[PDB]
Amino acid sequence: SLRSDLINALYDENQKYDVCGIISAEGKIYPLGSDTKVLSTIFELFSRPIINKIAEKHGYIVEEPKQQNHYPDFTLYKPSEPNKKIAIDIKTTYTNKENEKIKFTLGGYTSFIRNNTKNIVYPFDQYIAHWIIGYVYTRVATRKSSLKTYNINELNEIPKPYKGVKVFLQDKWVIAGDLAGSGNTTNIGSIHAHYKDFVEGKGIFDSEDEFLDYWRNYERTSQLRNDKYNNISEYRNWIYRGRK
Amino acid sequence: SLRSDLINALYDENQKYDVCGIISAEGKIYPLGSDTKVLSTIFELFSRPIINKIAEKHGYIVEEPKQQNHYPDFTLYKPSEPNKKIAIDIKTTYTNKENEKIKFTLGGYTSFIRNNTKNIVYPFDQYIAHWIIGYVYTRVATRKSSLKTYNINELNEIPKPYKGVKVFLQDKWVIAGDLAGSGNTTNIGSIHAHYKDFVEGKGIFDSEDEFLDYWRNYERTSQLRNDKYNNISEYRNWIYRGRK
DNA sequence: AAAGATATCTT
DNA sequence: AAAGATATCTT
Repeated sequence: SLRSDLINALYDENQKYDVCGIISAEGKIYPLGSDTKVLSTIFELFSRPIINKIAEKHGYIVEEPKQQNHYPDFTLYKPSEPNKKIAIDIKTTYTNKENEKIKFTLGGYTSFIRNNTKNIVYPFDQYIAHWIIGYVYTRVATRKSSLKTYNINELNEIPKPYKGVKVFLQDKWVIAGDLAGSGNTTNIGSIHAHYKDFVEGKGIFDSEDEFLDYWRNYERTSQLRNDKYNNISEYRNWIYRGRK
Repeated sequence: SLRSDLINALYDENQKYDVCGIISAEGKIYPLGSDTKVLSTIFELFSRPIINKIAEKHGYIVEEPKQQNHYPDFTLYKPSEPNKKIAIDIKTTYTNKENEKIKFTLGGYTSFIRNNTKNIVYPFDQYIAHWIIGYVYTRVATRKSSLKTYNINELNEIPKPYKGVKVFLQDKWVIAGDLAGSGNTTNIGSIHAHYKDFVEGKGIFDSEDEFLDYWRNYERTSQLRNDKYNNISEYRNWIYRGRK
């Protein structure tokens, strides 16, 4: 399927290539910084061609946001089925060592999930799937990346800004957690687990209906949450109480 | 000076070179995206080697943040003048048509400007200067040809995501304005003006002390600013009455 | 964890 | 404009 072909291409492209810099029109190469700010941008751009290739093979149109600050990164759809849209978002996080637990910010919980047309390319109700491409890289110990420029023949001299990169494709709901991913920018939080758990889809929600209801009624602060719910267990008690 | 040389090199490099995409170790080139998240990253990486070169020429050490959530992008200083550090932050914004009015977000007003060691590489009182390297680009919409990978031989064929990049070098306080640059993330707002206004330093503050006093006492919301001050005229009246 | 930092944009 | 969106990290 589209999903299995995209997953396979992602693992293979990741297995084969390693990004190492930005290239100017003159052939001058500038090395990459070591933080997520740089690497999320790079992983996003890296995936573009792959997604586009696999989508075309399945007959899906690929559309990126025309407005900045609009989810998702890629919108896949066939023209004959406008309400069967697939949303693909690319997320990145790091590890200091290969086998440590990670977590992702999975998007706002107050935008398009509470308001159908808020901060989204197409109305939220036209999407039948919300996929997360997650990239997890192990930080290089070095905190002083190259401050010089390179030419095309020196490509293999350019320090790689990561020790290793891992990638996965998974439904948003499946890897969603019950603790916010951010405070002032109110983001859904993912589970806090090993890479394996994301691939395997070992979440905490019983279903997507439950994930969306949880995040749609989650209060923004501790104070407001303390009289309602702060976690999945409290939420299920809240349901039993009659949503009050 | 360090400042004249730095700006001369940035300005020279800007007018001769153009970034095209990310390159891998295997030689595959990946086109760039058309938005500020991508372009801010690129312009940061593009500027790194220039800053290091000019800094080295004046005997200055260049230090980048060891922690991710830390200002500034670059800390310049001679070991003989530890308390005369120079902070450099690179900011980017866009324009839809060459030479429209622009504005930047100039860092928080609730971190290092109110707390000496909050979110800053070195105590704020060790810096005698805070410079902004500002990049302005004219946005260009993505087309089919940016969705595929390119080889080194097609470098010049890759479609650029921007048009007419402009760059300036100025003190933070000089281009600082009197309205917040953002709400929930509480940033100082720059003046809202043409590119030449930034270069020439046509800001609203009369001194750096006034800049700092204004932003140190600026309330976070409209409700709280209603009784204090919302702009420079109100601030100066507040000052005239005795800070009340 | 919760809350608020990092940079910038939209409505 | 003010307010809260876009992604992610720190503490």
